[PDB]
Amino acid sequence: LDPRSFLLRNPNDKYEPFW
Amino acid sequence: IVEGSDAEIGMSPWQVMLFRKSPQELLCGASLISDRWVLTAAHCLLYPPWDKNFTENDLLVRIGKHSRTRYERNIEKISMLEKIYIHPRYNWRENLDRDIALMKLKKPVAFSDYIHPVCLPDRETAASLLQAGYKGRVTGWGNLKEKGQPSVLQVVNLPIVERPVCKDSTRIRITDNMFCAGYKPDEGKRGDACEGDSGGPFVMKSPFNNRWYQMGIVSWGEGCDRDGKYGFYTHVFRLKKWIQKVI
Amino acid sequence: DCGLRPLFEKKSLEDKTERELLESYIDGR
Repeated sequence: LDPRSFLLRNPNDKYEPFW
Repeated sequence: IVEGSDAEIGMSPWQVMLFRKSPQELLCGASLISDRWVLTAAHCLLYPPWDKNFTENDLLVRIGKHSRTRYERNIEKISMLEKIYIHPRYNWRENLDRDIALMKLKKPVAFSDYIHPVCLPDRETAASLLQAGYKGRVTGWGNLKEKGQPSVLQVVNLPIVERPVCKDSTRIRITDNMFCAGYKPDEGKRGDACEGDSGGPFVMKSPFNNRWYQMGIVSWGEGCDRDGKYGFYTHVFRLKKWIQKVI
Repeated sequence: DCGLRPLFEKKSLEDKTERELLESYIDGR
């Protein structure tokens, strides 16, 4: 959970940024 | 930084750039707290779920910069880290709790007009300034949104927000080693740190001795400058015993 | 001599927004 990501509620994960 | 401004020359002489040796590239921000040490967010050096785990050598520290890109020939200074110390209880598993790290620069960092350390708070200084409404200042060569990335150091002043508001702005578990900042929805203005600004200092000027103190470290957010959201910072004063200790 | 900027505090020069900073601790207007 960096500045550029989003919310964790139902979906327990995330992906890294780009560009 | 979002909705900021271009820094003035020598406005943030403690600002440090974490630079990727290869591919050469801007990693994060940092701050000079002595003539051999640098402060930053642990997750700039260690984030496993994204397989980031930089070593002393994949790194380079650039001090006295203004231009994000250019090699500022006779004003900037570059150094190599002699070692990295991550907080032993840094939680990259739950929510970036105790997001801190030092870097014993290997060679001294002789100061000058653009290179000068920031002060670390004392229990009383922290006591009187870390109040909701009191403004702080964040700098970094971060993203100008969610020319997307600036050419010269960006700066913005943001009020401290009360813990309850901070907690019900997200579903992540906020700890005592964090605090959030930014303007409210209605306030009628914005600004925020963004990607690339991480490890950057959040400072305040003490009205008592007229000195600048580093109150926090840019840690994380949820988007950049979205209404009803705030930026989260490592609480430097609560982690101070750990700092004295490794020093 | 930490937190004292050679180009601003040390020469008694104020930056263009440290003024919107100092005014928050006491509350302006």
